[PDB]
Amino acid sequence: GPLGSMEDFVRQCFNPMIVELAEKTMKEYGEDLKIETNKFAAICTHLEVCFMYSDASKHRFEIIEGRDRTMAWTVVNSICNTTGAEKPKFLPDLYDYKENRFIEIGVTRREVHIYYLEKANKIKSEKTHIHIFSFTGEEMATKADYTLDEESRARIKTRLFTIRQEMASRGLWDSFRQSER
Ligand SMILES: O=C(O)/C(O)=C/C(=O)C1(Cc2ccc(Cl)cc2)CCN(Cc2ccccc2)CC1
Ligand SMILES: [Mn+2]
Ligand SMILES: [Mn+2]
Repeated sequence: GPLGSMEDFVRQCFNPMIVELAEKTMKEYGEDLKIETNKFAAICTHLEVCFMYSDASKHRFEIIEGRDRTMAWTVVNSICNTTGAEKPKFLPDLYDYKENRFIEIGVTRREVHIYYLEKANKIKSEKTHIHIFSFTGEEMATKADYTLDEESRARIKTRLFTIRQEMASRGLWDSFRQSER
């Protein structure tokens, strides 16, 4: 069985805007994508989940992820000052104008409950809502409030399953799955 290149997979299967944003994220944080290829794929995946989440209800969410860090904080600060929402310690992924809170989206190859608990421990912010997706279709969310309806979330999970499946088809999944953290 031939083993493909992860960089090849990423460029072939993600939208080039997502790829470009992922590249900029890596360069901004001092990482070489040509070595950290699995991480590159993870960043693309996470970005795409954030975009899909926002697109599940247009005009409802402000996107924070994918912006350069300074701009991301500028947007967070502006939202806080405008809405009175409390300022988070760490950069979140979205702001929910409807439920009036920031959202952290996690995408993991690990056990969802543990991943959730780790994120919730690190945020140190009872404000930011946490929503975790795994590639296995499992999910976990703050207060068992999943924000979006089953169909939107099904769309996200299906995309994740498709990614995992294409990766396994190229022999990329075994390494990707265990390179996390
Ligand atoms: O873990 C996430 O899903 C995620 O969005 C993390 C982040 O946005 C970082 C912000 C952050 C958010 C939450 C937590 Cl618990 C710790 C850090 C900022 C640099 N960011 C780069 C980055 C963005 C997305 C995916 C991986 C890395 C990482 C730290
Ligand atoms: Mn983020
Ligand atoms: Mn996130």
